[PDB]
Amino acid sequence: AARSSIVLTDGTTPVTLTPVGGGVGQTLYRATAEALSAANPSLSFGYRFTDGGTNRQSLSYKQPITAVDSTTSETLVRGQCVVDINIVIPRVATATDRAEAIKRAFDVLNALNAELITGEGQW
Amino acid sequence: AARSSIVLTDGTTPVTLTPVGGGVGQTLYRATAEALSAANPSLSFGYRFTDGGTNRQSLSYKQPITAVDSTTSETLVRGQCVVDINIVIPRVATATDRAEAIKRAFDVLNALNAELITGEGQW
Amino acid sequence: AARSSIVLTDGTTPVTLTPVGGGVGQTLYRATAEALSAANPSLSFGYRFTDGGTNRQSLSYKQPITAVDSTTSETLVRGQCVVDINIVIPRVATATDRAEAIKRAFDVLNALNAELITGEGQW
Amino acid sequence: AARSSIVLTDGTTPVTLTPVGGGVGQTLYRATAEALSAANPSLSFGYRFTDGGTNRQSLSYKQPITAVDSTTSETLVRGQCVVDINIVIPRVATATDRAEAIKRAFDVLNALNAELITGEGQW
Amino acid sequence: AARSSIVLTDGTTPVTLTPVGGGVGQTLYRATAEALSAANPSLSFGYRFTDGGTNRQSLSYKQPITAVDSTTSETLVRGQCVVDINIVIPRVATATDRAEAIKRAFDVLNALNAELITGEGQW
Amino acid sequence: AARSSIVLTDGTTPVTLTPVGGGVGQTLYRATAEALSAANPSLSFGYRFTDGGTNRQSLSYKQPITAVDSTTSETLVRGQCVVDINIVIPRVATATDRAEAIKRAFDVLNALNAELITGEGQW
Repeated sequence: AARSSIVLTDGTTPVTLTPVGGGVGQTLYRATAEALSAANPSLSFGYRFTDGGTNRQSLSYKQPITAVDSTTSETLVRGQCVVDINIVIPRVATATDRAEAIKRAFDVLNALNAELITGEGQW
Repeated sequence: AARSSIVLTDGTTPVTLTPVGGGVGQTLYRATAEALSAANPSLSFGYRFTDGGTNRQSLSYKQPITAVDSTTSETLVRGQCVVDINIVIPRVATATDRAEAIKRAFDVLNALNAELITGEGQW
Repeated sequence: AARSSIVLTDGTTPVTLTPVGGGVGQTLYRATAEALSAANPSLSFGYRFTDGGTNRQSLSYKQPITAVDSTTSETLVRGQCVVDINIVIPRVATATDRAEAIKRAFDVLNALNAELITGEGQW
Repeated sequence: AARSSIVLTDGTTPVTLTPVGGGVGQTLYRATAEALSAANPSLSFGYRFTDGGTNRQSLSYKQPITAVDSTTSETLVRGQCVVDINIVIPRVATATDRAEAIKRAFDVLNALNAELITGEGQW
Repeated sequence: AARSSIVLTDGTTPVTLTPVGGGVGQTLYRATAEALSAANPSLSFGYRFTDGGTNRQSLSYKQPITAVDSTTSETLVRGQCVVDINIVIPRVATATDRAEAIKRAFDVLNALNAELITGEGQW
Repeated sequence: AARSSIVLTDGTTPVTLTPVGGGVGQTLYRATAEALSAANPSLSFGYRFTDGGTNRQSLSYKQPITAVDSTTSETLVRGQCVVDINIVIPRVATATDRAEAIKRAFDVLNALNAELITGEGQW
């Protein structure tokens, strides 16, 4: 649809992102203002079609890790958390199998929870 | 945690997956039985630590698109829908930053819905 | 206005087109039906400017001549009825003059009707 | 489908173009707007059939922009708005697909209206 | 922060600019001042983010100088006053330093007033 | 008037700048505070003329991004918010037109406010 703002949330701290770039088959996002620059999440979002109707969509959400630097008191950023959700749906896919696959794979976090949120390695 | 079954769902048609292989830093899954083999979704799931505490988890959910072959009436499979959710969290990450990033990035489907479920290319 | 869905019609059988790509001073379109070689009507719109106020708009509406095969869901396409429309409006053109020129050019179909629809004449 | 005067109009001011030549395979039109004789619209309309049945019709409507110089009392020509409309119909096109394609292409002005009448670009 | 008409004014005569295109990464504006359509101000406004968080915004306000030729009664364009305002904000800039920097730079007109409004040079 | 001390402000925190050099058609500025790499805001002013009355004024307001270190009096600087403002006024520009052009351009901050201060938008 027409590019607009998105309200990526996690239940307690919503984040409003706005389209601040992109191109053809691509749409960058960035949070309006958290506290400074480089401490703002982004939601780069591409999409393209190969030879067939293979709807090769892609995503990348980068939330940077910020921490105080009391020796100077400047909110330096240490690193970022990267989540890439690639999606590939072939041309032969009916409209209901595409909806089945996308919603199911996004239901992993509800089912395979503790190994993603906490980072522990299953034995 | 200990490997077990998962109940990947999309609200109407739950899918029970069971661990049928894997290794160290890997755990394959497969649906018990939908109607035959090669028509069963899989939820390959890996995880590893690099030099740093970069919790480089990885996922791959594959749901195959099956269709009847009335000329022979054998339920042949045409292709598959693939969803890859890669996650990278560095060592410097606070335990609350990881949960924030994971849940926010998984909230994309709730936020950026119509371009994923339907496949339309936003303009 | 913004890139939206257009309802290109002929009085009896409307066709809805939604933007499918483009860029700056460029806007593709296509309809909702699906096919292999030629999918649907594709109204490309290529407006731009020049040294002066020479608004050098340009259009191209392709409708694919197709017939639906039996026992196969590929609706074989046979050709395409290309209809180009190029517009060149000078810098000195008052917006009333431009409206007159465009609405008079697009009134040919109601004046030079038989020669365009049937494809004959001028004895 | 004989050659006669046509009454191209925009709704407000009709302009009557009369033939001024062309021969076989084309027809030139021009209104009176006498004094000056070169300051009036024209409708160069040609048509032909290639090796196949590919009907290649072509229209070119030119409207010059006049300015009555009150000092000298002569009409001056500052430029011209040009609208070209090429129509290609392949050998395999049905008699109703022609009408569909033509009336849909000429219906752009009612769909893509603000981008043509006023000269905007869609954002 | 959606695209809508803006009401740029100097205190005496407001001018209303409405969007006329741009797509992602920029936005074009232009007032009506109809007849002629090229004799009215514009506000080409761009913005992007580089490899870092360097927000390189950019504006350009061109106002053409008109002259109503009473002899012919047509509007002539003699030239345009161009005002470019480039803004670069580095990756490390706090959200309150942006307001300090931008609002101070745009306060020059109140400080260096005579050298800009009248065109003098300081001696 | 003559080169003097300007009081560039933003409504809350004023800064006083005194000339620090330059020449003919050139005037540097800087504030009172003292640092090692980047001292203070530095507003350069580079007006000149051309073949015609083409008054090609030019500005640049750099405000360094600084945070004071602990135990050391060097107030480490991190970047600079460059804001260039170039002006090109033609020979035929009546001084009433030039006043409108400059004051309307500097009213963007009050019309295109959120996109400039916050650094987001245009959906």
